[PDB]
Amino acid sequence: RIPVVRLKFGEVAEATSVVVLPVCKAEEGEKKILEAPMEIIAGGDFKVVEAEKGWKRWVVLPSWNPVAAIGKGGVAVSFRDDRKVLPWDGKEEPLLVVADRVRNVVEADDGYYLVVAENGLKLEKGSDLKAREVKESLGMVVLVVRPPRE
Amino acid sequence: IPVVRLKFGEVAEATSVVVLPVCKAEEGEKKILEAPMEIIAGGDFKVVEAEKGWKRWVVLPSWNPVAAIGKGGVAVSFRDRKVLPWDGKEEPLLVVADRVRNVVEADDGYYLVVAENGLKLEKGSDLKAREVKESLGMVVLVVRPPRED
Amino acid sequence: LTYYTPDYTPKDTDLLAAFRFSPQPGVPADEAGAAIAAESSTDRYKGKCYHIEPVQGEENSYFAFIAYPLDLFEEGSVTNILTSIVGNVFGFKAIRSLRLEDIRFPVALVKTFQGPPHGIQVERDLLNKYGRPMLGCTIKPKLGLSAKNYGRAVYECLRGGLDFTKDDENINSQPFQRWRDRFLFVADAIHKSQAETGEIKGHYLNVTAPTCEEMMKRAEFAKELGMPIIMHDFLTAGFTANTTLAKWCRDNGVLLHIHRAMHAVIDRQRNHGIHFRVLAKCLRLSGGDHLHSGTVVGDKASTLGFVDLMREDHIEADRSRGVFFTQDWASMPGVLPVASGGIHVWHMPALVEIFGDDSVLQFGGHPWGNAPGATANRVALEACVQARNEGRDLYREGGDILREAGKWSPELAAALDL
Amino acid sequence: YKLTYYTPDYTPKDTDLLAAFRFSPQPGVPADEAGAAIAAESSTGDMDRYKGKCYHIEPVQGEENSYFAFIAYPLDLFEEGSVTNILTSIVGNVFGFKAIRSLRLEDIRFPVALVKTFQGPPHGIQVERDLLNKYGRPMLGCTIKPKLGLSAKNYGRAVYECLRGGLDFTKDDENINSQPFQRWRDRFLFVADAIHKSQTGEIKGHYLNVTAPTCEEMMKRAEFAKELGMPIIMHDFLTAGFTANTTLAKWCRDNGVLLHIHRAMHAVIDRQRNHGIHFRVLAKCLRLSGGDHLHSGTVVDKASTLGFVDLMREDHIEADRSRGVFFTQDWASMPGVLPVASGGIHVWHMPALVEIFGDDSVLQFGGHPWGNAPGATANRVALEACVQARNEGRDLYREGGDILSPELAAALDLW
Amino acid sequence: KLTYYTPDYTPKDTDLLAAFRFSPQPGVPADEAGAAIAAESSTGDRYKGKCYHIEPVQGEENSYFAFIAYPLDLFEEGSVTNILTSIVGNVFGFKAIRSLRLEDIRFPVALVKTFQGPPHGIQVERDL
Repeated sequence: RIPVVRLKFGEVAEATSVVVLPVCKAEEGEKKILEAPMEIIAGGDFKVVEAEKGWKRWVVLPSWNPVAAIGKGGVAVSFRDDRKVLPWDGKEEPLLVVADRVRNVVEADDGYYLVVAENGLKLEKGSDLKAREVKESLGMVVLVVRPPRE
Repeated sequence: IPVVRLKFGEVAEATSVVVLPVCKAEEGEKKILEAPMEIIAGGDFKVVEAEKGWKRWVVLPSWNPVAAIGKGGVAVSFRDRKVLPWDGKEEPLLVVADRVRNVVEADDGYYLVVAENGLKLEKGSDLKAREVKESLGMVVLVVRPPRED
Repeated sequence: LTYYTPDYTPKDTDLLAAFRFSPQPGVPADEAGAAIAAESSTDRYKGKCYHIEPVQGEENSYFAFIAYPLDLFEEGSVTNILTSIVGNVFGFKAIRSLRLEDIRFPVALVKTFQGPPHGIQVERDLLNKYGRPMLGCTIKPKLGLSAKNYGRAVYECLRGGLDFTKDDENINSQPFQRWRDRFLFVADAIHKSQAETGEIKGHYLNVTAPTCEEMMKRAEFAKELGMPIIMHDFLTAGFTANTTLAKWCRDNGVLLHIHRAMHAVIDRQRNHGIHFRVLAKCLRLSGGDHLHSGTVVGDKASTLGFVDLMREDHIEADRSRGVFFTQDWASMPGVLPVASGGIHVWHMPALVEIFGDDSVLQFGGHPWGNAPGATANRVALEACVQARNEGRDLYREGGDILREAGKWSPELAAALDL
Repeated sequence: YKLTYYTPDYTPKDTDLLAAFRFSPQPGVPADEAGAAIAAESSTGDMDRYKGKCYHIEPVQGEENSYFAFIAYPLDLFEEGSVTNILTSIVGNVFGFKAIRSLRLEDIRFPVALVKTFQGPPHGIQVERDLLNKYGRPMLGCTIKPKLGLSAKNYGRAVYECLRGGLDFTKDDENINSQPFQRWRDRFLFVADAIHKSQTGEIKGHYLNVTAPTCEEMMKRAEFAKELGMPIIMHDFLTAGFTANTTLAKWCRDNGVLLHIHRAMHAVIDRQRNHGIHFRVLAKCLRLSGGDHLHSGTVVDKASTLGFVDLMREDHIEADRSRGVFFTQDWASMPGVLPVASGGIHVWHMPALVEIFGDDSVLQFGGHPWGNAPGATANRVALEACVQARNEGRDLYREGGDILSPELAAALDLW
Repeated sequence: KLTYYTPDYTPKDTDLLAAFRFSPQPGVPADEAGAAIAAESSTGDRYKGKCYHIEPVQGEENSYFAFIAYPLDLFEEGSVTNILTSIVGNVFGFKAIRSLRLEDIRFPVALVKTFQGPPHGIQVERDL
């Protein structure tokens, strides 16, 4: 289904590589996701970066391979509760969803695509969107990040 | 004070959130004196919280010096200085500095200070020779752009 | 508590042991301490508990330090030392669980043992290999191959640049492959690959056998064929057999490689059994020139701890590294550690910096077969060693050190396609 | 790759070696995945002819996150006649596997085809009865105390008194092989003299310890015991090794010397219930390697102990999970091994021991108020009383206090 | 000589010690003679003997004692013949000394344990 890698406590000891994504929220809505800077210019040495647009909120994510692969068009969406967004079971915890707007076109039947739901923002299977003939989406979910816990 | 390529997964020991407000050298001490010191990852969303907003944000992967800084974290863009254009230009730079460790105590340790134009890095011994017992930040690491080759 | 003396200073000839234990509810640490000493030793012949320090953090978890007189041990015998210290002390009701963490062997006892047949410095001289760690690998497919095709695989891997190739620890002699034929074809592979490179190469022929006589026959044949090194499983076969083979090796000039199969049965859990570092010391006394230690990157401090214990002449106690007692080896030669498990060239930087030069790295699937495999590891190691000599930081620059080397070597460039 | 090492429909062949493991998987890891992994790591980690197969997985009743897995291994993977090879393969590195929190080996089914490649006990139960000319009862013995610090002459005197007094066997302490205060060559001479001057008018012996640091030293000691006419010797197989044990067992068959095996280290390996190797596995392995007698320890879980005692004595044992026997085991007429009960026992407990173990056993006792010969007498009397009573059909648990020459009385009066 | 006579050295538990008596040639200092004995009988930094103490023989003119330590590693395990060539092989022929006599040797436990010792010894013999 959706690839889910959970951030864990104590992971701050030695990250060799890390990536940065702008942050959008369920309350902020689809508009914020359109507003977020897509191209983050890497003029980096050990990371120095500039963004095409100024953005208030930034999440620092480890260079997990799916997140690293995205590059441009990478965004993180904050959800207060996991259950509403996740088609499957939830742990009643805040959810971070990484989405690639570059692949927003629905081509992957099993692929999950962030879309604007009537209630708010939801992750929808591609096949389901194809059944409703929705050719485009906000972003294609690449990874779901779960919070550190005890 | 290590110099590290931005390279993925060299050491396999755990990966997570760290952030530094960025300054340009051209900006000078004023930008450093104003960048937000406390950058606190929390809640469960883990979106980082800064006591004050900053224009430019860069993160330095949680290598050991970066993790050690905590408060006072800052990143300083440095730009070169070629006599001959054909001679290859030196790469752009970034300095991870602990503003909390402003005081000059280590002769070996480099410390951020202000050049006539822009900022400069000076040895602790040199600063003590010049009678400056204070610096803006203490450099904890050095740069180098990712080289896939 | 006639076996517990809160104020006692050990003699230079005493053997010391450090145990960790958890008492049954109702039993004071003091009693458990005394009980361990009593059960393991039974006045001139009794052991004495002299310190019962609690372990920080854990509840109902304590240490016990017990001295044992020199005269309780048979000169030159590991089998006897272990029988006396760990035979039945792990079986009584007062304690829920018991683990042996460390042993201090007094000089007076260390000198009664042979020690490694050759040791680290002699072994380098015999092989004429200096400056760098040694490399090796194993062979896949393991099971079901004919001796001849096996020999070809050995030839290619060694010809390609490895120093050693290792037999599957699980194949001694089986219906699909008999040991005599394997020994002949492997020996041929070595002789040819050696002749074509101008440098000594070996193969860890497995001489593990069901009887002491069969073990010697296998070892003798390896000697007749001119094989520089043989291997044996000291835990499954046991120490009596291992000691015998080590003596044979010294007399005949054959290096001995020790595999640690089944160690997990004894030391995997952290609250019962015998810590590997104890077994490592015991082996250094019994014999063996090379010993599998296992890798770090493919607890770090405790690993480094025993690696020093088996290589250095004198190790100061340091609880943060798992060393409970200062150990003076009385100029007995060390044992060369062998790193393994989950390793390939990407980890080469770390492995070189972690273990230093006095080590062997046993790798492993290369895209272009075995000799390219060997080539890629040979290059990656030399590149790492040289960078370390220059003063480059292998834990940070390791990615670049490998990529520069990869550009130079198509075999390595392929190996790094990860 | 993760699967296909788990095949639920597979039915084991008569020639397969089967093993039963208990494990607890790391959170997040499925039971089936873990089972397949055990089979892979223990066999391969024409390959289909050289791989193990997990054929059955089931939960452990009453335990959370605890499962059994049953794995078959082809006959071709095992060196004929070698315990060392069997264990090297099966328990070599699977116990260090990362997806499992803990792993314990509960049982092994040795196919007849493999059983027949092993020597088995040098003599076995029936042969031993005939060699010793001792029938109709359990055999008795004891250890000698003081343990350390005795001269060979004084040691020999203690041995003499106990044997003359009525015991069949006297045992060397396991911690004395050769020591600065006592060298084996003299212990052997003085013990042999004690046997000579006692051997009554019946065969008696002493379990001389020939455990030694090298294979050569071990033989040297065993040869001396043979020259002196010693009927039995002992060895600490879990501290010395199976290679050495097997060698000694072959020697024993050729020279007619009974072999006594002392567990001597098992608590290190089998004590904890959720990790390591169950004793019954080691017991089977030993029966194949060699040894006529084996310490089992006493009973006085019970079911588990009874289980392995049958496994090492009987010719055919039906599977019965309530006794810890997972697989039906056919021993193909290989001789059995006499269990030796010991630890925490006295004449007081003789009734139970006789009823529990039957006649095919040895009872070793650790003092009596009047020297040692009355000790030996008290045990000899107590045993005969128990055997005769059992023969009469008496209830040795209920009438035990009635079933049990003031030597025995002194012992019973003390306790 | 300053590399052999060290007046402030404390012997180790594993050192072999020897006590010699000597009479130095006329005009030869006692300390120089002591240093020479240590050098002649050992290499001559961890393979050299050290003379740690020199004292006159009470009541005897031109007669001194010298106490020399030798590292454990200088002796073959289990071998009397090696110990003797190392200690008494050629020191007795040394020119600056009129005469030399060996009075005593301390064998460290670490070395004693490498030797067989008597086949039986006193207690075993009485029993036999």
